[PDB]
Amino acid sequence: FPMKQGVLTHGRVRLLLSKGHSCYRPRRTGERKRKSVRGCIVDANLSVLNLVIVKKGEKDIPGLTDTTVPRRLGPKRASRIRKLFNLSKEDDVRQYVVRKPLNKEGKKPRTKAPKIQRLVTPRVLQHKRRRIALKKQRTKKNKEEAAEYAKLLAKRMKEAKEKRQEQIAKRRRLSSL
Amino acid sequence: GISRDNWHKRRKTGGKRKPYHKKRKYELGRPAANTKIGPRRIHTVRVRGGNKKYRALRLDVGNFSWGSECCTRKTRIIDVVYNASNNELVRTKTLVKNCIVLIDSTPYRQWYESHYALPLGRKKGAKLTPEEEEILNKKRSKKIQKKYDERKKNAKISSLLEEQFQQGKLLACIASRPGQCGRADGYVLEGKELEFYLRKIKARKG
Amino acid sequence: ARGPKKHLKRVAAPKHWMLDKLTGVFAPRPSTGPHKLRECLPLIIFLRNRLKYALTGDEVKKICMQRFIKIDGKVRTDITYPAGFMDVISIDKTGENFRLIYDTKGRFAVHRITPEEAKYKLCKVRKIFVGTKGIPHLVTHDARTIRYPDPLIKVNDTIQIDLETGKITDFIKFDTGNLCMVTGGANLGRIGVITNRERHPGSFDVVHVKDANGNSFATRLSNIFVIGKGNKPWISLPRGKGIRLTIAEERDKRLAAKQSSG
Amino acid sequence: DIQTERAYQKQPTIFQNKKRVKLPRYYKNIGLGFKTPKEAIEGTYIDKKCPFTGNVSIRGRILSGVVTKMKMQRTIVIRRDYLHYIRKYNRFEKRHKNMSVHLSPCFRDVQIGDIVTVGECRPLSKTVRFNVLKVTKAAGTKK
RNA sequence: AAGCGUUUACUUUGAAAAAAUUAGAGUGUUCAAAGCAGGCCGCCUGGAUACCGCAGCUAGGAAUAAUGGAAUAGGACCGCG
RNA sequence: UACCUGGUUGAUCCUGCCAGUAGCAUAUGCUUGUCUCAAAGAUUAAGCCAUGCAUGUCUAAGUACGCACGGCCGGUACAGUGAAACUGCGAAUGGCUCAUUAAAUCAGUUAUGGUUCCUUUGGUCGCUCGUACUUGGAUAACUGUGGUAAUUCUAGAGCUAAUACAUGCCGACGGGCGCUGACCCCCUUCGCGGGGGGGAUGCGUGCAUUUAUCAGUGGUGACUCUAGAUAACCUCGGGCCGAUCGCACGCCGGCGGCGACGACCCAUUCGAACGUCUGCCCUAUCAACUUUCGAUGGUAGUCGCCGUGCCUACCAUGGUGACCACGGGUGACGGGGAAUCAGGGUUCGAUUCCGGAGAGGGAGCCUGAGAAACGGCUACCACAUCCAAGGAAGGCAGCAGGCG
RNA sequence: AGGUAAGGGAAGUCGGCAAGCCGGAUCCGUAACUUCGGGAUAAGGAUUGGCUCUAAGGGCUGGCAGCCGACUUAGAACUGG
Ligand SMILES: [Mg+2]
Ligand SMILES: [Mg+2]
Ligand SMILES: [Mg+2]
Ligand SMILES: [Mg+2]
Ligand SMILES: [Mg+2]
Ligand SMILES: [Mg+2]
Ligand SMILES: [Mg+2]
Ligand SMILES: [Mg+2]
Ligand SMILES: [Mg+2]
Ligand SMILES: [Mg+2]
Ligand SMILES: [Mg+2]
Ligand SMILES: [Mg+2]
Ligand SMILES: [Mg+2]
Ligand SMILES: [Mg+2]
Ligand SMILES: [Mg+2]
Ligand SMILES: [Mg+2]
Ligand SMILES: [Mg+2]
Ligand SMILES: [Mg+2]
Ligand SMILES: [Mg+2]
Ligand SMILES: [Mg+2]
Ligand SMILES: [Mg+2]
Ligand SMILES: [Mg+2]
Ligand SMILES: [Mg+2]
Repeated sequence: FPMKQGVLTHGRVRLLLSKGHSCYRPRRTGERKRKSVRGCIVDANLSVLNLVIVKKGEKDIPGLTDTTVPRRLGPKRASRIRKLFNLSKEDDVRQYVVRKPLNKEGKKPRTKAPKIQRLVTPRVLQHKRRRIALKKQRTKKNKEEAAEYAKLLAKRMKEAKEKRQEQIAKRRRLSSL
Repeated sequence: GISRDNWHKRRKTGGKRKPYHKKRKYELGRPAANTKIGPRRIHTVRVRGGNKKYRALRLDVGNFSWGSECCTRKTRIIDVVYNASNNELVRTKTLVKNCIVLIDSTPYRQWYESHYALPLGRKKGAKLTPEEEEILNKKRSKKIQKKYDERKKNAKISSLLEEQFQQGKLLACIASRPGQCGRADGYVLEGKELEFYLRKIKARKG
Repeated sequence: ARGPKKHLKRVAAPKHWMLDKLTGVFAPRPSTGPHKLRECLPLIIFLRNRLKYALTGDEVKKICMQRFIKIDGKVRTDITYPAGFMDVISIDKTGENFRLIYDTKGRFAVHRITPEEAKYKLCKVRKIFVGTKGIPHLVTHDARTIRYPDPLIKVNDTIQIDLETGKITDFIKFDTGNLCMVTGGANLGRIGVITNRERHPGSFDVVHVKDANGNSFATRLSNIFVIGKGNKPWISLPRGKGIRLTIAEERDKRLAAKQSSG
Repeated sequence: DIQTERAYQKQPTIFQNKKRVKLPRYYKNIGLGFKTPKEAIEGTYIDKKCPFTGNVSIRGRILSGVVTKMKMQRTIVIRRDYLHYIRKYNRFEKRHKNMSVHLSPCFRDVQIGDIVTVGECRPLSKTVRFNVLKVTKAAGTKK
């Protein structure tokens, strides 16, 4: 049973765990499970103890610090590549992305590079211009439609007011009659 | 949990109806918000249809409107003086719809003095040294002076409101439900309703 | 039922679909759209069972998703798209345009119309709404909410809409003397002029309608669809002209026609 | 008179605190040709469930009944009589339903045993869903 | 042409009232139980109709069955001050 | 097909019942050649279950550095398949069963003017006046150390993206409208005064929410409807005003097409829920019942998607019933229907269609628009699996199959 | 002559002798039988302190105002090992 940080015990206790809680992988969304975890206090009753060395000593231990395993993956986001190689706002980034060479038995050597994400590309620029064109055309069509309705309403209202005026004239005729 | 079931109680004739189904989700009840007075602390709750409801727990300010002159400002609330539902809601300061609370009349006095250029409250014997009221009352141009003279003709206010302004706080009735919307909006009591509630307050005081 | 229903039994399907009983257990459930569940005809039913352009669902899917069918001047890729009353379904490959109009009986009928006629359709306004800035809005029976309408139009009128632009061209006022289509009920398919209107406050009002052969009838407002001013419609009427002749007059005419043909 | 409860009894629509230098009353016509009583317009009471001067709308069905009990406050009980036909024996059964309707104080003088017209509205209480629209006297009883 | 006529039962119509099922139309599943197809030298068509209690709505009738008008005239009608 | 016959007596005419007669079902016995349909563990055990399966899903249009395949035109990223995983959605459909439930469910008729509503379709999406040539860091799949007797159990270390989680702007935008108004100009009076115009500055000025006020564009039979104006509010457990993706690619660094996706609000569709009136088997050896442990109403609140004693606080004593209230039984899911039938009725309806309930018994709940979901979890009772004895894991009234 | 005693609870003794248990008040509830009066405080339950509030129960003077005087009952919050 794994140890859980933030329990302040030394034995075994069952906890309700949800998404975001350690020592639990939910199957469906919202699923919570009763899992028995171990206390965060280290005692003699442990099968395996996890240790992380953060300060290097004077001696070169041949188990951990003797050899440095290179990181398997390189940066993919354009901003992270800029942070890594101290790029500026104007210099291009496509020429500085690290590509991992490929080599094994049989096949030819290969170099593969990840797709750079969130960069300035013509397709993004065209999409931004298209949606700003949609934004301006909506106002243009709304203005034209409003003008057409104003003309139509004016036509209808003047028809109604002259019809009411001749009705009032008939009332005047009745009054004078 | 707590549910609103019309099948859980007796019929019109008084007979007992046995339930034919479990407690459905749509017939649900929730614990009362029980708003208090203090620093604002509002919790959002997921509601049927994916909506959200704002539950207030402690609230300090609210938007109260002066009905006679149509002016409202964000005003802090200090105490609750009356509650027609129960006296426990008076003993423990709880904001509910149709409850009477006390709010300091500073924003109302500032608006009134900046609008009609007349002294509201201001018990005689004191003068403001920083002359912030002096500038707001004086320096009127001659052309606009008759405009303010026209305003001050009808700028008169009731005696009860004048006394409340002199005291520094005035009564108000909350018209919104803090447990639903999260605000404590209300209106200033005036006229017959105000004196009726004053009668209730005086009778309670004894 | 712990939610909305997504299936539809073959037996439970509306009768005017004319669905066979032995073929299957489930009927194609219409997708949600501008027409109700029972007032619509699924596009799979229109192409497979009636037009016989296809045989099974796979063929209907191929036809629909090849972008060949065009309903209301637009292409819908869903097989079970709801096709309702007075809808224009066009197939450009065959140059065939259909207007969904009920025949004398209650079922839908194949009504081929010219491309000149297919450019427009008729809609009945359901309600008038006022927008967030004093903008009048007109809602048709097919969920078309066109704003800035003609002020002369009222609740129970009809309009002619250009499919390409989705804009009104002309309108017909709801009044006595104009033709009306009974698009629902026992008189489904009847065509005749309005001769009387009875007002029943609180309840739904009714209209007495006289046809071209003197067989008057009554219909409530919710099942009325005017189709033009005067005695002439604005659309091409199908065979029968909406009369619903008696059973004996239906029987003898087909017997005489068969005898004449031989 | 008025204002007998803990809260203040007033019409929420009209504004009564307008500066001066009588109180306006809010009322409406319920439609269907029912003429509003003069008492509901010239009175000084308020009522949330009054059909003419309240936040209630009459919609649905219109029924008639005979008032039997007038002990409940702001509501009365009426008895509706009808005949139930049995298919087996070509005769009728005399059955009745006792429903509680909201008697608005606009109708001041009403006795028990008279025909009263009611109309469906929103559910006012647990077993009240109708409001009194008009009142007609019984046989004679004009004294 | 729009609104009003003591209230109902009753009687007739119309409206609305799921399918399948019942009765029933057409139809050589080789007959029938069936099913909704099918027939012609692409065309011609069907996939009808009836009942659906009881309750509610509308429009004709007032024969029969209940109920009121005005009788300490707080009765109509007609105008008046 | 509107149907009878034998039987009490020494014999006769009657009442009277028994037994004969024929369907429709349930099981059984005997026999059984062809062919077309076709019910089939409901009646007792809604009793218990070995086993196997029954819900996963990728399009050019959300993420692709797993050589797991594969092309070379490279050096100005990404050919195209693509396991896995994150992400979005479904899993609340369907199917099985009838245990409970007798104005309850349900059937017919209506209203939400008393509410919500994923998706689809259609409206809106420069309406606001105050680094954008693209903003941030965590994580899976990947590599490596393992633990447990074991599970669809998982930890610690490295990385690495988003239509996952957040921050957040240029533009339209140059000015209008309201208040503020230093000031200025003109007429007239002996004169204060009175009347009429231009205008520095500041603030607010979108839709949606809340609150109060004023007048009454389009409506319903009726609004406290919709719309306009006024003064603010806008929850940090925050609202929208696009920091997305694909196919061909053109015209004067800017304009440009067809789409896909997401989203505040409004109509539409599938519905859902309370609702109005009418209608249900037997039973009086059930005649009064309900009621400050809500019963009938009133007032004001809480909660609820909404209206409602759903609940709270204070008041009135009401509410139903001989027209059968109330209680009890049912070998009672209701109905559309089925058998028998002259006409009238009697009986059945577990059952493929609709509406209701449930997954051994109740209870509680996350997620999600939609569940008090059970092929989802969390407890207790009965049953029950593996075991190292420390623990873990189950619900066939689903399809087959097993026990009783 | 008074008490206290772990675990069992009458196994002691002629015999529950003696001792021990309950015990007041308030709010619920109360059977077999019966002479219908009772059984009955049947049986069986729950609460009880302190402090701070709220509501209700009246006179005298000139549905209103003022001034007085007493004891109670119910409800609520806080708090103590
Ligand atoms: Mg039928
Ligand atoms: Mg004998
Ligand atoms: Mg013999
Ligand atoms: Mg027999
Ligand atoms: Mg053979
Ligand atoms: Mg069984
Ligand atoms: Mg289902
Ligand atoms: Mg049973
Ligand atoms: Mg049963
Ligand atoms: Mg009969
Ligand atoms: Mg059944
Ligand atoms: Mg059974
Ligand atoms: Mg079913
Ligand atoms: Mg079982
Ligand atoms: Mg369920
Ligand atoms: Mg469950
Ligand atoms: Mg199961
Ligand atoms: Mg299930
Ligand atoms: Mg002892
Ligand atoms: Mg002891
Ligand atoms: Mg002994
Ligand atoms: Mg003794
Ligand atoms: Mg005794």
